[PDB]
Amino acid sequence: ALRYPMAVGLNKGHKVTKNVSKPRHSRRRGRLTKHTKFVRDMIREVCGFAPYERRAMELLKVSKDKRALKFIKKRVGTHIRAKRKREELSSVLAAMRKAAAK
Amino acid sequence: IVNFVHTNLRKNNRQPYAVSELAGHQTSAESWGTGRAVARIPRVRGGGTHRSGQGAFGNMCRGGRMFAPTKTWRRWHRRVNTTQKRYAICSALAASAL
Amino acid sequence: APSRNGMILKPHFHKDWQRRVATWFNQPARKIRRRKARQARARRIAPRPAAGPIRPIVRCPTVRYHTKVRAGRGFSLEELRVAGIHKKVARTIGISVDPRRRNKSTESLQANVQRLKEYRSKLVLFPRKPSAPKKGDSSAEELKLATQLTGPVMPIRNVFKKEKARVITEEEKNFKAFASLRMARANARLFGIRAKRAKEA
Amino acid sequence: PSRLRKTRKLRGHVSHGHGRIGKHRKHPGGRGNAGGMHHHRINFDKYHPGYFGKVGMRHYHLKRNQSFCPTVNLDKLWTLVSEQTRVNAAKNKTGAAPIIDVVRSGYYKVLGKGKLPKQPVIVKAKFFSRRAEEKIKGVGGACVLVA
Amino acid sequence: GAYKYIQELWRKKQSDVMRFLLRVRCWQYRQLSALHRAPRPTRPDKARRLGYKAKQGYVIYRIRVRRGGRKRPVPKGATYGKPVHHGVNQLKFARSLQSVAEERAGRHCGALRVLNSYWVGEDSTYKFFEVILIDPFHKAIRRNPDTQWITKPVHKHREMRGLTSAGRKSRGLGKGHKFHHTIGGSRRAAWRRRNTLQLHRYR
RNA sequence: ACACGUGCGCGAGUCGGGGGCUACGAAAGCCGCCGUGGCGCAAUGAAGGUGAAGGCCGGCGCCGCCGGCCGAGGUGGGAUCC
RNA sequence: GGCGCGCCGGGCCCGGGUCUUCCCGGAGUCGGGUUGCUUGGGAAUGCAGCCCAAAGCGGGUGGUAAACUCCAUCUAAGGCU
RNA sequence: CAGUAACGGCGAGUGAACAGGGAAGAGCCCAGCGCCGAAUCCCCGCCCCGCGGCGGGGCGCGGGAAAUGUGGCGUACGGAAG
Repeated sequence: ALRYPMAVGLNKGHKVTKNVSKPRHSRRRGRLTKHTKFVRDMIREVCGFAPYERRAMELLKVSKDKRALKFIKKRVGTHIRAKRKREELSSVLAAMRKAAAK
Repeated sequence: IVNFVHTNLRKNNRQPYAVSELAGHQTSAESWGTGRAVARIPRVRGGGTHRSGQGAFGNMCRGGRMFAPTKTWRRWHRRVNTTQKRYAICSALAASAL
Repeated sequence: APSRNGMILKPHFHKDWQRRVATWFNQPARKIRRRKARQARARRIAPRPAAGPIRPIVRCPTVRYHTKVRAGRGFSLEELRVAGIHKKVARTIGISVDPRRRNKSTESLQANVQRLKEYRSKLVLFPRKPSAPKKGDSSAEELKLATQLTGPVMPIRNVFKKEKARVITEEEKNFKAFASLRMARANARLFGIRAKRAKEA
Repeated sequence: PSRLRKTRKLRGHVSHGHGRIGKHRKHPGGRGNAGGMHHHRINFDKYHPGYFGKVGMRHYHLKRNQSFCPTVNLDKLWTLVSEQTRVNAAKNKTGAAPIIDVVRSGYYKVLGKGKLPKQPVIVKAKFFSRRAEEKIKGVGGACVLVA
Repeated sequence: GAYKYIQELWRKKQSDVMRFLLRVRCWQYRQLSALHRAPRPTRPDKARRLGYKAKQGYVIYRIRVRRGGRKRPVPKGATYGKPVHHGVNQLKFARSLQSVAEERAGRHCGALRVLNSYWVGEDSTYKFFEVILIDPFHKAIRRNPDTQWITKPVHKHREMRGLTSAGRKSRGLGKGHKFHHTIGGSRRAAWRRRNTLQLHRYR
């Protein structure tokens, strides 16, 4: 009942043991730093929200998140970028209702 | 084989020649056409020199460009099979014995 | 206009091709120039290998060539680490470094580590001021016997391992090579749709 | 040799072997592959059937290295390994089979064309044809897969 | 550092704060000439990134470029050709308005050398760019080993040869499967290699 | 570039043409762990792919598979040879 | 003119590995829609105009449009050689 | 590779890339982030060398640029501090 290594199928290719070298330092670009989180949080207070974000808020407020996704998808560009944007404007909108009652 | 090999290898030591790309084409010549009792050859543009209205393009015209001007991308060199080049030296050597 | 049965054929000669005809009367003059510039380089590096620095043992990508081994850009930073050579010191003793090379396998790593161990042993290192040797160099009797290596240093020869005639077991006789391949194909092809209908169940 | 050519023999004639009636004019059928569906239809049908029309699927970034699978037939299988191995295997009593790594010699798939000489083999190939396997088994041998 | 706060502020251009600043400046700039010296970088931050330092011999010209596409300069729309080349209105220019800005700066300032450039505002009719210029003959630049690459005659008029960052964007160079058409030095070098018969001496 | 014919070399191979090594010579000679590579040695399907003789005699008048040995057709016409 | 022996002039007063604690990025730009040109690049290879316009376990690519995921692979919008 | 994948009144025609062998082979620097009393640079006057590639060393509450950021360390291969 000996199997052979096969150039095709489910677990294919030459027999190779995989070494765990530390992942490259370029891989962690765009990873959210504790300080740079503070700076975007800081300027969010100073600047506020863009007119397309403020309209996206007021479609999430009345509960119309598909029509808020279809809105942002037109404005910001793609579907992955819109789905992220809506879930950020759903986070900073649900955070206002926490600050509302107390 | 000795003739064949000698008469392909001797072409390889041979420098290119060509007529110049511009030879006979450095006129602004234009045919007069019919109605002028002259032979529809491109004639040179007018002016009190001997060339004015002569015959400037074409193999046959004095001055003029030669027929099919010689290019430097003529296939000058010939490659012989190494086995054949060897079987020419062998032959050339064995002939020297007698 | 086509005469009879002949090949249907499309010359790419409709552009003004005669303006851009590259001829090769340079060829023997080029070769003389490259050879003079190679001898002139080799004389400038008096003791050092004329070919340039050692390259790593490297598998060729894509299935066509992965049975072959070629010289690489340079040694990986993790091949240099295990060898224990500082990446900036490596380049000064004639070792190719490219920091772009990963190491997915331990075999490729250990081949190229052992490759550098061999180099560091053979390499005769001259002192910086020649008149006074210091602690981290080669002995003066070796320095006199140090002269150029022509062709690529430790040339990377492709070698297949010897195997002797084995008696064929009943496992090897019973193994269905063709049936095993055709099963494997259908399993990889029908993995996602089987798992789709295990979900439905 | 310009002297061996036909043009030398045609000095003194008139038309230069190109016809007195139907002159050697420039391009009297159009240029290149012109009129393949019109005035040259019969040539492109009598001699090039299939020339016009689409058939099959486009494959945009085709990389010829992926589909690379150089095939060896069983009839030339013993040329991959030295003639010394073929001799010494038949002599030696053990029943020990020499190993033919088809991948080392530079082939991947073993196809089953010819008669294979009756002595055991261990063919280390990447792929096998069905008939190729049956012959190797039939002679009394193993088909090892490799990657 | 302040520069990261200035960076992320400039990324919120639809914010009330930056909309006001981008409108009151884009007003200010219209009333000046199309090619005038700014006394400092309008964006000190962005100019830092693009290589502008705050030392003697670094010059900054605010130049405005008139905005829109490129209509074919042909008398009364008569392109005397085949219907393919009848196009006159909806045609576009191969280089960005920023690259056209860098080269109006670089031509006028024939002595100076265009390092780089950055956006500072757009009306419907005018885009406004600051262009970073360097004196190759000021001893601050001429004795700095970091910046004595612009002091060499290879880098005369980078803007005129698409060698500034904005000019390089027009050239379609870059590594990989999308940029095959500019393999070699350039689009012209690619074309040249491919449209040459190599007639080897033997062949 | 192609086709066919012909001459020559080698021949299931063949070819360095690119690269490299060593007055006429920018030639010639050499490389073989320089055959990378081309073309040939395998075809066919759009593709996934698959991929190029068998018979007989026995262990269970017919058995899936155990083994055994000979083993790459047949007819007709066929220069030559016997 | 280019190389080396020795005396002097003044710069230059520098390393490595392990161990914790910290730090880490280029925006009217990516990207999107549309238009024109461009490409072998085909539901759009590249380039540009105008409109929209980001993100940060993000972003780009992974040659068929799209959603859901899984992986692989680089870190664009700054520079030199 | 390759007249190939692809393009094209899918006609005429057009038409690259990867891998592979070689020629050559060499790597690097900022901004940002942060640390160091602007630790930085330019120009005038004097003196002493000194150069037909105005450079070196003194002297001066001599001037100026520069905190709207100069220099050193440091840049994705990670870096810094102790």
